[PDB]
Amino acid sequence: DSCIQFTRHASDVLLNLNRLRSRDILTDVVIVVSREQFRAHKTVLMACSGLFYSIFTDQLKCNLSVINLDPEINPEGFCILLDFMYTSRLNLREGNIMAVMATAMYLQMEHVVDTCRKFIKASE
Amino acid sequence: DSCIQFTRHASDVLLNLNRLRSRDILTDVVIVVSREQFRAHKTVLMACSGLFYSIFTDQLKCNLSVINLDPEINPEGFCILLDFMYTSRLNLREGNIMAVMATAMYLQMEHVVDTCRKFIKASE
Amino acid sequence: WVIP
Amino acid sequence: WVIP
Ligand SMILES: O=C1Cc2cc(Nc3ncnc(Cl)c3Cl)ccc2N1
Ligand SMILES: O=C1Cc2cc(Nc3ncnc(Cl)c3Cl)ccc2N1
Ligand SMILES: [Cl-]
Ligand SMILES: [Cl-]
Repeated sequence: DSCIQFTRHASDVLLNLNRLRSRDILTDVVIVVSREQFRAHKTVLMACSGLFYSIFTDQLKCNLSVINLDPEINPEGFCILLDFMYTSRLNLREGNIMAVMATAMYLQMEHVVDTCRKFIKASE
Repeated sequence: DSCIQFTRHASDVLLNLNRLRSRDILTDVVIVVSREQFRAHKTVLMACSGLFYSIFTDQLKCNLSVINLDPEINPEGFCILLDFMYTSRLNLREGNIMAVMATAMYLQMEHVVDTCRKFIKASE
Repeated sequence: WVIP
Repeated sequence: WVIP
């Protein structure tokens, strides 16, 4: 086509989606990770995670307001990944890298799994 | 903070949101523009437009499944702007620029209004 | 704005 | 991935 493109548009959209999440506006699901609860937008979760994409395209699970994750999932690892979904920024630290990588593998977030593997390999 | 950032994350999210729109997955509103209907996600509309942000934060309008736009709004101008919301690409042409600018002014999409004004000024 |  |  002969379209023009606004470079900062995708980033501005994600910033506003994160502002809606922070104010709990039009969030339609709560993700339960052991004792912890995280409110989010199903569309953003699907757009970032192969696991959520599979869950919310399922004809019965698409209508659930609560999703319980596997008990082995660490709430902090989930929190860090949820923040990454809504910001593009990943808070990867020596103290959380193992939990973040395991959570990213479960959530099917291949770019996160890739950077965790590289950061671990460099420390070996 | 000490975060790392994935450059293509915002663009990848928007691409997936557009794929969900194309397959009519988790769309929660229909925008009526005279004889034409457009299905979309309320969160994306709010993230892109000052008008939709005001409508869907309203305690009664947030629950509507149908929104009717002003009869002066051109369906093609709306279609072009809806495509821009979901892709960052604006199909701006001599034959549609007036309708696109008027629709962007109504929808409160200031970056679109700005490029339309500049493109019009250059042709004068 | 750019030419993509 | 980059340092933002
Ligand atoms: O590593 C990742 C990140 C990811 C996201 C999604 N999401 C979607 N993919 C295709 N079309 C659609 Cl409509 C969506 Cl929402 C699926 C798989 C994966 N894997
Ligand atoms: O030109 C534009 C594009 C636009 C989007 C929105 N959206 C939001 N703004 C602030 N926080 C939130 Cl939560 C959202 Cl969704 C509001 C005004 C405007 N004006
Ligand atoms: Cl990822
Ligand atoms: Cl805009």
